[PDB]
Amino acid sequence: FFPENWLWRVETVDRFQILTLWLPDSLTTWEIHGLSLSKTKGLCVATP
Amino acid sequence: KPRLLLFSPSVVHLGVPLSVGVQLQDVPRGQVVKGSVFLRNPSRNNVPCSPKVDFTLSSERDFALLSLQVPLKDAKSCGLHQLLRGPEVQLVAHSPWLKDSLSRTTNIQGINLLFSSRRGHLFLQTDQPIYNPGQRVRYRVFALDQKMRPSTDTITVMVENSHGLRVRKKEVYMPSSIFQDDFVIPDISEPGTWKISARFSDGLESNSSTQFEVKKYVLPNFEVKITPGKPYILTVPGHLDEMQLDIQARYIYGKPVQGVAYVRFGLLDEDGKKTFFRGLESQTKLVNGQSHISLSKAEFQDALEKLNMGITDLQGLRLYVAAAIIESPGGEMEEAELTSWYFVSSPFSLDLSKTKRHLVPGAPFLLQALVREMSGSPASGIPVKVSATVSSPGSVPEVQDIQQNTDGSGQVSIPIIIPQTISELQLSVSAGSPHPAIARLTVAAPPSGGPGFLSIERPDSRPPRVGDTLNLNLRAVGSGATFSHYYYMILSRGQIVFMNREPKRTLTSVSVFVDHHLAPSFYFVAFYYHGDHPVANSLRVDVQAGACEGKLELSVDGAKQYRNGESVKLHLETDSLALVALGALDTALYAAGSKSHKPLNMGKVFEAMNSYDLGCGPGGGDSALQVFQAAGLAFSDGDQWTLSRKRLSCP
Amino acid sequence: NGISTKLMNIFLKDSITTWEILAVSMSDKKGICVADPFEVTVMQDFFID
Amino acid sequence: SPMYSIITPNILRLESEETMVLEAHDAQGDVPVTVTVHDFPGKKLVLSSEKTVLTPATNHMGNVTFTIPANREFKNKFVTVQATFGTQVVEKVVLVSLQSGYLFIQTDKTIYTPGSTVLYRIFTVNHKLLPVGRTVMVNIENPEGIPVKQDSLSSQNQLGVLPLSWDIPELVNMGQWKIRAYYENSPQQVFSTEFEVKEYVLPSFEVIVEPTEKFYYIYNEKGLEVTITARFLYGKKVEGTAFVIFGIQDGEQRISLPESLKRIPIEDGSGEVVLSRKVLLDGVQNLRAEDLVGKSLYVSATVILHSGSDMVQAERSGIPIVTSPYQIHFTKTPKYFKPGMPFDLMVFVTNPDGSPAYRVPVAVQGEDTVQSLTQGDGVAKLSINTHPSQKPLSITVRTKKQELSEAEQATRTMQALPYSTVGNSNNYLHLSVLRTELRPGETLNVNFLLRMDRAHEAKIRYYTYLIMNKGRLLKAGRQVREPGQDLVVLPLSITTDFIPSFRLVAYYTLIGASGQREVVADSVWVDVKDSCVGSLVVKSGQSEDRQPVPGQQMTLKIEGDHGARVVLVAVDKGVFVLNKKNKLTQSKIWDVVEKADIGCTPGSGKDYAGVFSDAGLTFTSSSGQQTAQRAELQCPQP
Ligand SMILES: *[C@@H]1O[C@H](CO)[C@@H](O)[C@H](O)[C@H]1NC(C)=O
Ligand SMILES: *[C@@H]1O[C@H](CO)[C@@H](O)[C@H](O)[C@H]1NC(C)=O
Repeated sequence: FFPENWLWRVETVDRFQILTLWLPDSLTTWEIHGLSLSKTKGLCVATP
Repeated sequence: KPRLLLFSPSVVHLGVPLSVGVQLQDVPRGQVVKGSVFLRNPSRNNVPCSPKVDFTLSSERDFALLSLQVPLKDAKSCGLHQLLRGPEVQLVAHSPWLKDSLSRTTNIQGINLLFSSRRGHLFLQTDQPIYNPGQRVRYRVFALDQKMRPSTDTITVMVENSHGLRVRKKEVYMPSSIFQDDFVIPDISEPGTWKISARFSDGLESNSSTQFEVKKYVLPNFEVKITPGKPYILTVPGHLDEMQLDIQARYIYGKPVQGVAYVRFGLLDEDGKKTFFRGLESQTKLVNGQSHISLSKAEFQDALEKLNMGITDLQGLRLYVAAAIIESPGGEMEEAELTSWYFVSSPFSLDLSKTKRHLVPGAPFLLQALVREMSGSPASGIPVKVSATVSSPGSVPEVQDIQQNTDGSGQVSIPIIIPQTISELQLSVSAGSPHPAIARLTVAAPPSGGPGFLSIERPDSRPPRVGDTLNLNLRAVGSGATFSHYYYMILSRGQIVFMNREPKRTLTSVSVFVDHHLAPSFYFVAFYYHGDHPVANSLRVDVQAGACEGKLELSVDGAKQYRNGESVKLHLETDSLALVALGALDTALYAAGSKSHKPLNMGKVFEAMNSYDLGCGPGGGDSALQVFQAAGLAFSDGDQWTLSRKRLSCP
Repeated sequence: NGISTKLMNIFLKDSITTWEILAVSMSDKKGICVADPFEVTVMQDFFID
Repeated sequence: SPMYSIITPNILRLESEETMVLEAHDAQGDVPVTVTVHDFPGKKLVLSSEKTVLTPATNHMGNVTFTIPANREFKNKFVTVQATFGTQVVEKVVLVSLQSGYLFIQTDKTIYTPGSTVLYRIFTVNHKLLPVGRTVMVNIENPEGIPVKQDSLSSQNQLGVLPLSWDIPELVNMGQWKIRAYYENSPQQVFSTEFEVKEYVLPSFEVIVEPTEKFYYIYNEKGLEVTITARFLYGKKVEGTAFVIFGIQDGEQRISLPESLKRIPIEDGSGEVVLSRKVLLDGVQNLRAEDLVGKSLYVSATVILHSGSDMVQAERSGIPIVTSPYQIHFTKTPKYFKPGMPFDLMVFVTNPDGSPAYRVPVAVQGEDTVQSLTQGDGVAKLSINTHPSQKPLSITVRTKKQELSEAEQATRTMQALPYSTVGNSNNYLHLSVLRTELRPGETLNVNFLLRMDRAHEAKIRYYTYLIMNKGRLLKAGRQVREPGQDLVVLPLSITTDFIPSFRLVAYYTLIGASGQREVVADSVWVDVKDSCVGSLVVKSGQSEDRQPVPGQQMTLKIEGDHGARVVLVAVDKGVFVLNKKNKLTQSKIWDVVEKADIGCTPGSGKDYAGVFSDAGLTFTSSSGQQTAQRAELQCPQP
């Protein structure tokens, strides 16, 4: 398994959430981004 | 003598409420006024395509901030979209008090605004920056309104080819403010850059775009970076500094690279013509993954003379260095190039865009400068010398010299004093020594005989954060103390936010709480009436970029190192229920890509929010109407009014 | 430019903890300065006892 | 007529440089100057005698530095300072006292066990935080107060660092031991640090139970939420089940709640349990919800591992039940305000247990536009413009956190009195400064603002400003003012000499309307970031590409001032966390220094003499203008 990207899902969060990731078999340094879209706090990106 | 003021943003964005501030000036205590305010098309007919909003004012409450909706249905009904030339709509405030009291010719008072069609924000994301031909492309687009909350409106995305031809179009009905889609690049697609756009269906000019490069590539194994010793070369005839570079090779997973670096030098002009030196090449091994190379002055001058050129011609040229290292004994080769090593005649820079212009006489004039290294981070501790010549007020001009060392981020605020009856001020700024960076600025004093001036002083000259109160000191200079209150207002993201009334004392101080709806900048406009004429001043404050309205912390507790197939615990935390849009990307893609393609970070979001603003310049004006026009208002009391905007972009 | 760098080597102990080195410097020209704690997290995965 | 002025610190110290500021106003030519100091009771002898000449080039500004020898010829010891200003003479009697220094004791841990070694260092400094070679006695005392170890050390040639070690026997008194250190010369000042001996305890794993809030609000429908955290001694988390039970506590009787027993799964190493308000109300069978105020709750948790049968217990007793959790105070506000000009406040909001609050909005009552947010240290800074009359100003501050009602919010009221004009002349001076924290290397713009009748404005050509730091007089100067200008900005550089908060006192003098003399003065207190004059950073010399492994070699890099002496110690970080009561930090050191300032009133006084005396200054002129003599060595209580 040598993908160039993974984890393209959109998971809701109820003030907290823990996700388990199975790292693919590539030998690199993955950068994981993430956004937010809340009806009462607007958009907010997160540090990769 | 009694007057009814009227303030509104210069540009109307259809389908978004308009912040209209009304004010009552010089009214007897026994008079209570009531009326309505509405939009109006001047051409078709006086057909108000906006819900009339009522307002009531009195002596104790002489101002009121109204929100005036401009729905799409009514705006389309009045023929605002059937106008031939000029997207201009009028705003009218009608009240029977005008005719009864002032005995005016007509009881209609308003301004000529300029509507637009932009609305809301759209952000597009793709799977990866650079794609192989014939590879699937996954993109998602988020939609928000001007309030920065998620929106359920309908957009129409469209992909574009490298030549500019449309390739795919779609229309969506978002119930969750996110739209995801996949499409396949044709297998024979030529290399280029594709663009994906997305606009609101109703709003013609509400588009937003992203780009992704298409190129045939194989993902690399290690990255090569060339770092100059200094980001500049001094070509001053006095001396030429040393030219030294460090080339580093690093595998993607961190370990250094063993190999041989082959480097070639040459000249490169802004046009794009490269002239290599047939010689001066370097072939050195890599120790710890880094190799240190340099070009001596003697060999460089010999190479220049062999090219039939002198060191005087190095004005706009830059030294171009290309490297192609070969890993050993793996055999894989990778290349890197540098196109940012300019030839300069001064190692510093000056940015006087923060300094105001045409400021009031009788109060200190603050010169604000941002000394920055040539292609580098802002400097600190670099002395700045200012020679300010106050031109002839009636006598010979007088000069002043002030020196101050930059503190941090290069900011320097030098309070040059200016006398009354000044004619003009000439400013000569020199940063650093030796080889200083020189800038000039000329300021013209306002015409004499004015009704006074207003001086807005900021005790702290640093960008406020979010949640910190800000204090400004209002004072009236060269005027008669006949009034009783200072009237001030705030303008953030192109809409009036706050409007208050502060009593007049000696050095009146106003406190504004920097909330989350004022970022990333705002305009503070204050004024007062000296008899029958307004005296106004403005000021721009840049809120420091920091955290969001909410929060999102993706944290993986533990060491960075891992092994393939391991299980990783990823924690997500917010302040409410949110739709986290996750994505994990390889890093070798950046190395593969020829050009940098930065992702969506908070800088882009902040630029998106403030791109709706109408303010222009750092503030200040020769009169009240000029101040309001620079701020982005539309003032009309009955004797003065601001002419309509000629185009959306300030000159 | 006023900063003096000294490289000192230490032998980590055999405890699976997170040490916090505390440094305080004394100088006759400027006085006493207290450095921030430095965290060294010692970790291991397989232990045979 | 020329007026000659003399300015000097309120209290002079022996064997330390002292600066004396000399001035001549409306005096032509140059004037020779001779300043002498004698004994107060009889002027028997001269402790010091300096001379200088005031030239018109420097606007008759002069500073003469003298050192008072430790002769100890006589006995609150006073000395009279007499300055001959040409023919004229001005005399002022100033109090004298000597300060010894400071001792800082650093212990690696605060909780030991019988058998372990106690390692402690003594740092010797003077009033300027510089190493000094003295003789210091160090004692170790058990809880009963019986000195078990006594040592006499000399820090000379040791660069101000004294290392010491003590070996705890296997059978010692259990309690709170103390370490006492004092200089031999002045045994009246003893500096103490305390630790505990305790007994050997070592659980299988560590569990921490704490609520999200620091109290409980009765009308909070969400209930009380508690976060149970568990982790092994080697770092990895715990996965198991926790049994939690709550309970009220009416003073000393625990009416445990049976219905609140819950079982929760600890996954990832952290859990969460909520106590419903209905359960708590029904537990005490009381219909009145307000009756539970003052009855603190407690939580007992029992964590059970999932693999074996290991069990550990945790508790968190004393969660108050309060309806007005936040209490509000003033900290560093002046008490005298110049009428018609802005007045700066400062507010401190604290939790029921006495800890500073965080992100609690505050706001003055009736203005609504002067809001702010409480910072990390509990300080919220506001400004309110003052009325133009001379009636006293009453200012009220209230916290505006949304959860509580209006009647339950904190409120504090303060009254300020107007600055007293000399002859009802309505002449004032105002200094406006930024109300934030500065850093060395930054530049500060102080706005000198002047208000008076437009008939004597042209008779003022300058302002004189003095900077007070660490009690001593830092620097002085002049601010030339072009006639016709009301506001004049002084660009003031900030260096490492300003590291603890300094004070700026400015004044101008002019002939009165009637014909007498006039002195108008103002002052401000400015706080800058507390950090060492130098720098000291410890990092990893080796490439950061591996987590440290047991027993392997690691390379450290220390960067600091050249020629300095660096001392190290490594701690577990399990005892560092619980040491929050008192740690050796730069902020604590600078606070210890700041506790010995000459002046204590923040920024103003009733008269010009009040302004000069509050800042820690004296001012005597050839005319009948002078500040009242100070005889006490500590100003009255706050
Ligand atoms: C929107 O489209 C216009 C042309 O209609 C284009 O000039 C503009 O740059 C676009 N705006 C973006 C991409 O933000
Ligand atoms: C004292 O005078 C000396 C003269 O060299 C000057 O350097 C110093 O700054 C002065 N101090 C004060 C407090 O005026």
